[PDB]
Amino acid sequence: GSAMALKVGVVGNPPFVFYGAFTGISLDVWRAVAESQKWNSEYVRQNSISAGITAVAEGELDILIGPISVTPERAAIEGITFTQPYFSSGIGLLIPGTATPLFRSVGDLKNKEVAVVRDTTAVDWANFYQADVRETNNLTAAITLLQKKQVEAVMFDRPALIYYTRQNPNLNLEVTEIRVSLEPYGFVLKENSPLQKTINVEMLNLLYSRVIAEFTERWLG
Amino acid sequence: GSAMALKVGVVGNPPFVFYGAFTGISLDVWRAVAESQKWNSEYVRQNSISAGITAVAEGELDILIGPISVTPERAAIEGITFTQPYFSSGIGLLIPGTATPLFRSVGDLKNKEVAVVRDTTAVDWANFYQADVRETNNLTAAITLLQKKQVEAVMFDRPALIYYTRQNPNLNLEVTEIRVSLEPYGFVLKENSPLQKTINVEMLNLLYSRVIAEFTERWLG
Repeated sequence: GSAMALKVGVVGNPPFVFYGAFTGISLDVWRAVAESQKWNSEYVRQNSISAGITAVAEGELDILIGPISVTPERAAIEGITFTQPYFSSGIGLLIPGTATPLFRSVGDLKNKEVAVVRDTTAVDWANFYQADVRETNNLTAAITLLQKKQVEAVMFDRPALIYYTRQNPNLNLEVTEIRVSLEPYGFVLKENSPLQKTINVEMLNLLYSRVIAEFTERWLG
Repeated sequence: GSAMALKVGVVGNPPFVFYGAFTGISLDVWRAVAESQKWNSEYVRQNSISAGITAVAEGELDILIGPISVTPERAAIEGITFTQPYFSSGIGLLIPGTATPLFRSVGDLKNKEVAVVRDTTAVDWANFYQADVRETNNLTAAITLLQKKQVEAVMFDRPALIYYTRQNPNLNLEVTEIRVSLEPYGFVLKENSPLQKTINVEMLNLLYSRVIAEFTERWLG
């Protein structure tokens, strides 16, 4: 098909997004959607979720894909609209195997030196839980602070932290059972986009057909 | 406030919707949304979910509230758009306390005389699971078939079935651990509605603030 390609912004971390060129759960979902409609895509990596959302609002992008949590603040941004969510996630905590007795409740976060990545929901949750927030540029930098000793824990999306531990069992780090919060992931479109209904219906088909569960099982099961 | 009232269609069963005049979890969510914006509401009971959705599409209603599952088929209807979901539900099974060993998997549904309510997702799921589908007009009629002996089980939204058993412990009926499916509930607006962003942001605020969990605890906790 010679039809104009949709400008697809991409942001996120494994197992939802990997950079080579672009793979992961989020990419498998989007591609399934694109293929069902015989759409062409032009992928553009985004610096951050906010940068990507602004790009959709300013018409620079047609859609922003990735593990983008649907929050009140993000949904309030002018010019955009979230698709129906396709994954139920949760914010978790990565700690040294010895810190386990210390992290058993969100109440325990108060006063703890917790590392967070800038422009993620964890910043707000960590601040809200009165932790000693240490803002970093990326997940790797946040974990490098833990690997060192500057922080007692890293707050970030739970699936991403679990994936990381599974690539580094040598570290003996642990993702607590603590769920700081539950957040659904969705994609972002321009408000009143003529693609919205088509995208929603397709994502819902993949959701109900267990296709998305299969994608998740590939990188997490 | 003297502002024109929004036409709010209402459909659903307890504990999400009760008819006096209109109460339940869905009503507590909508009212919280309306109050935060100082909106006036005119409630209109709808015959069925489909009838209500068509009414929103035809501009007869501004919004359809209730335990409305976001499905591919419903999202595909022209002229409407679902809000972000506010509750994660699941389709369940109500059976006689003795039928328990018989209903332990969706595979067991095949060939079983299962009662379903017309215009509910259970019809499709029951058909899909190759059950002996017995279509009824309402949940009460479906349960009256079970109470009798014409059916071996009733397939319907799990929270509603649990609520029913809790009002009738004398019956000794049981809601199996079987989850036929998982379905999110949302409200329905006219596509490209100027109220969409405001409603989404508010519903998300109530969701993240645990306010909706509190409403649910009132009628289920």
